[PDB]
Amino acid sequence: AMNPLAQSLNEQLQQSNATAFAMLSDLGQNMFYPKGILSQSAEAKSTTYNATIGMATNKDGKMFASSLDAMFNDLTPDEIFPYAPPQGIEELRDLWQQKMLRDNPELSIDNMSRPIVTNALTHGLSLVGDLFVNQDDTILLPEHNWGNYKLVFNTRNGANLQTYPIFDKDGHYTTDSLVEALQSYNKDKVIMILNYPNNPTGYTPTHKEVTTIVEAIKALANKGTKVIAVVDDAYYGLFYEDVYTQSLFTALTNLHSNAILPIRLDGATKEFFAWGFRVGFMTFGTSDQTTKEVLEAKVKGLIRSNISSGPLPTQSAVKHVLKNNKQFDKEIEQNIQTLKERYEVTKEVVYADQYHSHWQAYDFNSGYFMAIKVHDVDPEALRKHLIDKYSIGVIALNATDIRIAFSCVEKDDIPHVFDSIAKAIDDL
Amino acid sequence: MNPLAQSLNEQLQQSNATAFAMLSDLGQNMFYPKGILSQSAEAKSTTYNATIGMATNKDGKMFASSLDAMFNDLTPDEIFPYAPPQGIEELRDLWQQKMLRDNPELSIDNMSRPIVTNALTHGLSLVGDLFVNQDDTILLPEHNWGNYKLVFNTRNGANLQTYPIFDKDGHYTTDSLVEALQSYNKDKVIMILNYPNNPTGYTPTHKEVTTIVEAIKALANKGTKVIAVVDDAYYGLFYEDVYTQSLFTALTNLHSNAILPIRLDGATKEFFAWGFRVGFMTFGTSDQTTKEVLEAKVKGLIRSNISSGPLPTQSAVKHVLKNNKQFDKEIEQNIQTLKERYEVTKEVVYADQYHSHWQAYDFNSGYFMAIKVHDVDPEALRKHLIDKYSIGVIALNATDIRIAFSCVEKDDIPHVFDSIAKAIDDLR
Ligand SMILES: [Mg+2]
Repeated sequence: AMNPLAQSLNEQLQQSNATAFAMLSDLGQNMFYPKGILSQSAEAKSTTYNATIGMATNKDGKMFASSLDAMFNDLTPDEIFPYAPPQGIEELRDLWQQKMLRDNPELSIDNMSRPIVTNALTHGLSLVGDLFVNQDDTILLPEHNWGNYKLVFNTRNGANLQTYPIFDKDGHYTTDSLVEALQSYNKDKVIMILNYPNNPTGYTPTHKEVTTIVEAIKALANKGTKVIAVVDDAYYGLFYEDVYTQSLFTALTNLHSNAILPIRLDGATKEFFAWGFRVGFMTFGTSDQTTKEVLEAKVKGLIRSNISSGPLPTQSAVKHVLKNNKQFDKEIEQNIQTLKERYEVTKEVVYADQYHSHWQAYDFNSGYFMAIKVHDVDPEALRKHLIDKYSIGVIALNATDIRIAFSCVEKDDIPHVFDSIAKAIDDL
Repeated sequence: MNPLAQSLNEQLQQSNATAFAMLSDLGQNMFYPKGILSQSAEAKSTTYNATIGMATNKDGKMFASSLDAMFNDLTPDEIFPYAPPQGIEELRDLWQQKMLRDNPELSIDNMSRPIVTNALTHGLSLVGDLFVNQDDTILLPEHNWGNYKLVFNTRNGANLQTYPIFDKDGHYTTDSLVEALQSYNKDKVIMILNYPNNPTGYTPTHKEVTTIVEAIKALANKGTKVIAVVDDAYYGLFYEDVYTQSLFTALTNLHSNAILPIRLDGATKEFFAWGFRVGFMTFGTSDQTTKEVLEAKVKGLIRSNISSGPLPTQSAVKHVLKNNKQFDKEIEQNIQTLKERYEVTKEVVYADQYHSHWQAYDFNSGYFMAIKVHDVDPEALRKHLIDKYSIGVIALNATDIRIAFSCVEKDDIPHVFDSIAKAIDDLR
């Protein structure tokens, strides 16, 4: 019961990129983007009297309530009320690609698809699940990770999560355990999640470390394992030290292996301080035109059959600020500088000699968060005590670790927060 | 299966075994995580909340003034932060209030609190996730929206079974639905009820709704579990004396545990806000446990798919629900415009001069009407209308075309149908 259109797409992808086809889930194979009506509706645009549009319109555009239109500035009614395409507003796709190219000097436009707009990064992850993750596939990811990966990939998609450490005994970042995991990996397919800056540790690797990671992934690919390399760039750009500042997507795409499919998920969510906008992007690392076209068709079908399309007003808002808007650039830079100064205070406080008996920080240099391994006490007992007595909210990640978001603590408040954590530990 | 899902399932089984029996495999496995989310809500009343995955300062969330400048009347905390996965709680309340106002025979005790979705398609997708197994059957009219197939067949692997809703003479009939329900031979069905209809613009009378819901009750009592999806995309766009409550109300008032009504409605068409992506999902049940378990599972489904929906458009819909006087008048005017176009369409479609050209399917609502064209192929007609007459219409099937008066000014409608008649004569 596969649609002829899906079969057509599959055959084209098989001829041009058999490994990419082999990576598709069952849903991935069955998906396509329907013609018929869209083509009919498209053909109607050349007519004086277009009676095909499923929206209320009149002589000068869409019908709308002026009272709703009044809640926006700088956007035309056509940038607010109509449907966005399932793939997102085409201009936005262009402008976001331009931004990526600016941020990633070593990335070539020929080596990627045009970014497709998603309902932010979670939707991107869900789309990866739809398109490439079968029940009982394996997700390979650090033991320090975002809890929603499990709900997306295990609970929704039926995959297994296999974890590997990314910090050693002394709380310092290490690639050794990833390399060991890749060397022992015994299946013909893996989906890897790479999230740097990291939630929950706020670590971004050095170029040295990135090289090691991507060379290790290439070695796995060459052993006969197909690698879907999901690059979760939620905190991209929030870099406070001399680290690798391109996306790992670029490093991975520049390997030029047909057995590795890099997928970049990025967006406005944290980069543009726009969490509720729900504007993100999905980009494939491939130089093959057919692959680009078939994957775009399938993603369009996946989006159409899930949410139809994303929010036009917030897509339009993001589109506008991408057009070399120097004021917006400065505002983002200011905001990131605030985070960097908070990071700097956090570094000075967390590594002070007086707290060496209280915790061991995991390396951090980016993002929103850092984590500490609390000594001789339960992180859960510590958390509730901090809420009850000190009026401080922290996250207990696991049996040993606490996460603190310096993203929501003012610079002047940070020493108090950490000193209160140390006192709270000493209490128990 | 996660322990939390097992917990929810056991509670549902004890309180509403049939509702549990309706769940898909995904539906059974879903839950809403505690862990890190629970820890965050416990710290909401802390002075220093360092658990939030956002950037904040003393004033509230951090943001770019250039983006904030694109909105009026909304505060930044109504624009930039995350919405909850279930939607802004105030919006849920206000929409429920609207539903109650629109549906006098609906009791607040007999429904869940509406959950916000990314408009109605997301609602349909969620029904698919939660209740549709591969090879389940969707029972729906043969006149239907093409995306139902992509959502339920292509994405979810269900079969569509159609039944006619118009007789020989283009007149609406419940006879074929009753016949279909009497012969239906499986233990589960997912029905889709879409009135006003796409593509025919028909809404049934009180009389007809009674027949429909009595027939569905009879099927339920034979031992078939009925998920009754009420697609209210065009709700409120009523131009004749028809049933003006949602069919959700009629179905909920049956009080059968073997029928689970699910209402999908939203701002999309009701508020002339297609690109906003604000819709709602409501369950027809009087059982508190059912309400809580289904909400938990839907939250998990949303969290693992899109995370959350767009805050700015949710906040906008909230605002026009609260500050409503002017907005309500503007919407009323737009609907009056649609009514007048309908009235012209009726006057013209049934004029004697066109008796040989087509047979209209009954219509009284929404955006569209359909005609059965005499003696000519709709596709050939559609192409010829574009080429010679500069008229754009949709060819639905082997005999019918759809005309959207939603996008044709009142004074141009007679010309459109004049040209359709002329084009038909050209081809026969
Ligand atoms: Mg999958």
